[PDB]
Order: sequence, then structure tokens, then C-alpha cells
Amino acid sequence: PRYLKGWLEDVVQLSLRRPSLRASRQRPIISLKERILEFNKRNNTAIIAVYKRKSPSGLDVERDPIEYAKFMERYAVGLAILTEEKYFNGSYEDLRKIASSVSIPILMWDFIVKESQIDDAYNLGADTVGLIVKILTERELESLLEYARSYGMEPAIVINDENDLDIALRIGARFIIISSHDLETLEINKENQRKLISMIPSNVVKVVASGISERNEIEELYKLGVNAFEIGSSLMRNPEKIKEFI
Repeated sequence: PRYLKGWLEDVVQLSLRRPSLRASRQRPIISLKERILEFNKRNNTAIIAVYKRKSPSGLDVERDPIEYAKFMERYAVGLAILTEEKYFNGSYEDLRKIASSVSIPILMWDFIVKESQIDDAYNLGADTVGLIVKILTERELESLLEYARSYGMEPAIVINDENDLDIALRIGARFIIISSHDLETLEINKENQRKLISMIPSNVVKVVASGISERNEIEELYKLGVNAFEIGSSLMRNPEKIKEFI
């Protein structure tokens, strides 16, 4: 991993040691990436709803994972489940319960830094993972991206800026999440948004993570070529806001 400071350093350190579980998927791998393109083809807004109990920026919510899931399953293109333990108070048990209850694509949101976390995600029933450019060395990224493809996943690559993008297009990314979070502070800043998205080629599925909250922002981002929308906080507070985003 890169040398990092603050909570990020600790979560990465913490993530190396994350223990992996004995499991059996279960259903077959479904493609979150390809689900996005059908919803585009169908003129259906495509929201990836995130499940998280806590966040470092201050999010603090009680809500049952399965009731969240069973509910989003009718509305949402996919679900992202935090399974990081310390700062977001997730775990593998949230992924487990969520996969047996629903039949839509699931992304496992964590700080992926080694192979067994990809094994656990596969084994626990996740359809894909997130890989974060700012935490990995370019070689680590290339390697973890291949590994997940050996299983059949097309992993989201997560980027914050043009350097991140230049690395991801070099390794051959097909599925990109554009974060507006400052990774060390977080801390949303969208000044750089339009410009990043304008540089990604048209054969890469693009997803925006952005504390979106209003319908009209979704509309403005369509106009720039974005495929879909990763939405956490507001939906974790009121799952019903989803109906407004269609």
C-alpha cells in the first residue's frame, strides 16, 4: 500500500490483517457494471444505494440491513455494503445477510489491500468490489484488478483526480467511480468534477459518488455522460428519498 497518514493509515494497516471466512456462495456472480447499461437502455435511473451505519464525517444511524436491502431491491440498481469495521461499523455479516435476501448486484465496499478480501467477498456472495487508487501502488492495483477478474468480477476503480484516472486508464479499467470526497478529510468538493468526467473515455462505465441529494443534480450529470449514482447518507437516513430520485 502507499504510505498514508491519520485515520486512513490506521484503516489500511487495519485492513491487511482482516481475517477471511469459510463460505459458499450460493447464487451466481451477476455484473453490477452490466446491470447499469440495462438500466441505461431502459431509461431507468440507476442508483447504487449504500448501506452504512456510521461514517467518519459523522453519519450515525440505526437500520436493519435486510430491511434496507429488501426495500432497495425494488428501486436500486445495486447496493454497496460497507464491511469495514472500525470507522463505518460494518462487517462480513452484513454482506452475508444481504446476499441471501436479495437478488440484485451487490458491491462490497471496503479497503481492499490483499487477496483474501477479494476471496471473502466472492465467498460471502458479493458480485464485485471497489479498488481505490489512492491507497494502492500502481502495481498493486494492476494485480488486484486481475485477481478479481479471475473470479469473474468487474471491480469498480475509485478515483479522486486526474492522476488516479491516468493510472486507471493505463491498467485497463472498464468501470469507474468518481468520488468528490477528499480522501484524507471528506470533505466534498465538485469544482473538479465536470473536468474529470470529460476525460473518461466513452467505453468506461462511469459512476458518481457525491453526497447527491436532489433529483436535478442527477439530471445535470446525465448531460455529462454519467451512467449511474452512488448514494449513501441521505438514503440511509430516509430510504424513501430514493422514489424522488426516479
